[PDB]
Amino acid sequence: ASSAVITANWISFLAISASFIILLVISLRYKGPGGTESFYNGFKEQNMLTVFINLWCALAYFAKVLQSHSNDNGFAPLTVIPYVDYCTTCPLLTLDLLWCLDAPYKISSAVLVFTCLVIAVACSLAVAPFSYCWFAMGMVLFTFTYVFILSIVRQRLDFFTLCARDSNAKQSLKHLKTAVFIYFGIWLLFPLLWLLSYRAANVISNDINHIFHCILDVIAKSVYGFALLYFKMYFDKKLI
Amino acid sequence: ASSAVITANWISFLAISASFIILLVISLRYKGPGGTESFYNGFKEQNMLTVFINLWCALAYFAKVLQSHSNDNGFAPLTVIPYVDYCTTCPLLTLDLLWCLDAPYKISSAVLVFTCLVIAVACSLAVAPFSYCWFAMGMVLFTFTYVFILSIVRQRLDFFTLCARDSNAKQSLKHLKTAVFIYFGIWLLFPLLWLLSYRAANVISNDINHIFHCILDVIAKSVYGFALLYFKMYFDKKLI
Amino acid sequence: ASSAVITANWISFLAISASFIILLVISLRYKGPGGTESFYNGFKEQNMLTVFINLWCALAYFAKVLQSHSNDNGFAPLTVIPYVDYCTTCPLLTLDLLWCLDAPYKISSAVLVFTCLVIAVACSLAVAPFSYCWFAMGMVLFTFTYVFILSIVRQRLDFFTLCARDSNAKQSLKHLKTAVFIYFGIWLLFPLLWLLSYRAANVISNDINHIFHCILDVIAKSVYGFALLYFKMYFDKKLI
Ligand SMILES: *C/C=C(C)/C=C/C=C(C)/C=C/C1=C(C)CCCC1(C)C
Ligand SMILES: *C/C=C(C)/C=C/C=C(C)/C=C/C1=C(C)CCCC1(C)C
Ligand SMILES: *C/C=C(C)/C=C/C=C(C)/C=C/C1=C(C)CCCC1(C)C
Repeated sequence: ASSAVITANWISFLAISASFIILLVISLRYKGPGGTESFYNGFKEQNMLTVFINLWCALAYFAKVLQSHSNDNGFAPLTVIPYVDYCTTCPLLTLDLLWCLDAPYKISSAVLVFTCLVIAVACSLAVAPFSYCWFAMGMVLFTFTYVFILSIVRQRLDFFTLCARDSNAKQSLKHLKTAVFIYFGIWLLFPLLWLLSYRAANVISNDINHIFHCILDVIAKSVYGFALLYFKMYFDKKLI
Repeated sequence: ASSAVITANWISFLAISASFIILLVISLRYKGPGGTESFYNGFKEQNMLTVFINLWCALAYFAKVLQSHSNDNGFAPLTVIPYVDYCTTCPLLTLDLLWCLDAPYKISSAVLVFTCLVIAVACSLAVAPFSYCWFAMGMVLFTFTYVFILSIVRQRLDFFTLCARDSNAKQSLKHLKTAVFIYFGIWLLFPLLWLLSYRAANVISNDINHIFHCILDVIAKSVYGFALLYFKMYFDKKLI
Repeated sequence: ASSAVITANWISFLAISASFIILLVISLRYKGPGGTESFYNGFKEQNMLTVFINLWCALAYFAKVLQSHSNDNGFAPLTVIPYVDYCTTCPLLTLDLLWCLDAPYKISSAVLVFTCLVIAVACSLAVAPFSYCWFAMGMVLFTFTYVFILSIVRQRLDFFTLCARDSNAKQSLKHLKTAVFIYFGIWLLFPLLWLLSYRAANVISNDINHIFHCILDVIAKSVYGFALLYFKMYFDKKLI
């Protein structure tokens, strides 16, 4: 691979590894809002989802780094077949988002995201013009899923803001809004990147697409999980 | 493919898509027995299983439609490898059946169905005479699973009928019996179709086998889910 | 295959099949500590995990037996790709271990074991020297997971021993300690077997590695599940 590609892969792998190790340490050392439960997150494993996500992401990028130094394909599921790592991760991200917010249809939303990602995987491994049909079907399903998840997220954000008066509550709400903006705005770029890649309109080269994918992953995973975590720890739920 | 095959694929895809969209609309608009919960199914995601099943089925058939118009294989998992779509769907159907009935060993029954379907997948990709051994092992496992699930279903049906006196309760019980008959009688045809296909006794041609599979899927998914849904909404549980 | 390989495969398959059928019969006939619940394990499906594990293991070995009598590869997922059967089974074993002990991070520990096994699968299908890097990463992850799971297991064993005074309680504690020793000591042999196989230091031939793998599987599944089961049935929890 090119110098830029290998450098971006190494930087992304190191960033996600550091983020995974910090998140795991914070989760293990977290003692709950009361500061008395030794294994608060042990009996509430959903709070660990973020951590696992990062770990998986890190592993994927690790494979990429190996593929960056060898002429032969590395771990095919995480390097060869596109969007499989996303198939594994994004549903967990949606489940965590709708769990911290106590939103309805968390499992349904996660399954919809997984189905959209599998449709995208089929589209990326298809041949035109059938690839166009697969992309159109995925686009309709993702539009429906996006509208549904926004409607739930907006209604939970309004509910949370209605009963948030403490300064710490306001700071946690700002972090939650930042995480929500990262989740919604950034996710819309992935379809734009696919439609702008060598597939369909070929304008952006492979290297720039890969670097943009790496940057979007790093942001929307590391910063997203950190913000979610700031919000979960520093937002009193009993204010409901 | 032949005109009959493509016509059957299109009809099945349209029927399952319409069934998925109607079931999703009904589930989203359903407000619970009391008619006061805005997200009754949101906090009870098992009631959405049916919907997801149909959606997945629809997607599978969509792939078939694409494979029906191209000389190259489409989405291999849903078109090339047989029974993989069934591997994904049937365990969910069993889980939903044993959940609406509040039956024991729902997860165990789903795992048994998944194991039987994986054994069938191995059998379909094997070479004789090892295919015969795989089929025999799958037949013993499926016989055990069928006897166990019938025994649970019959005992829950007797329990439900013991305390069902309302006219609406009787109508819901009739729909539940129709769904149970569809689940049990129709499922016995799939092994008969496999034993009658080009594998083992080659009497029925590929096209007729495909059309019969499409009809059985459409019935035992669309009508089955509609009946289950009639039963879940229009059967007061508090009569226990 | 050689006479020794086929004999070991047949013996392992028969042992695991007999163990699965005895465990399933005991679980179905078990009526709970009170001896009044007809479906005690039906509403507590975690107690069935062991059974399912054995069944899956049995199926895997069945495939091996077929591969032992044909020049062509059998069910590739359970015979060709190494550690995939382990990917399916070991996480369930860890989940069951941490569930019977009411240990924290049971799902987290299961996901860590699954990630370690997937890393091992990637390592076994890699090419040197990238295989060495994959093995090193898997070794660090497994060391962390081993230390974490030991720390949880030791703390739950101390907790259980603190309030175990009955003779039957002592007998169940002895069986639990035997199961824990099987889980910890035996698992350390698998990495030693991999490091001693044709990969890395080639000293032990393939046949001896296969026989050792079969013996370790048989012990650490059949005897492990039987001990876990002796402990779950014959240990009064109300003594907490
Ligand atoms: C950490 C990585 C994440 C959250 C990746 C998310 C990716 C998507 C939401 C992708 C969506 C796509 C479509 C809606 C259309 C088809 C192309 C995709 C896969 C880019
Ligand atoms: C919606 C589709 C469904 C419910 C399909 C179900 C299929 C089966 C129950 C198939 C069973 C089989 C056997 C018991 C023996 C081996 C051959 C099979 C796969 C047809
Ligand atoms: C029933 C079979 C079981 C429990 C198998 C367990 C296997 C392991 C814990 C294997 C671990 C390995 C490593 C930690 C390093 C890489 C090589 C492995 C897969 C042998």
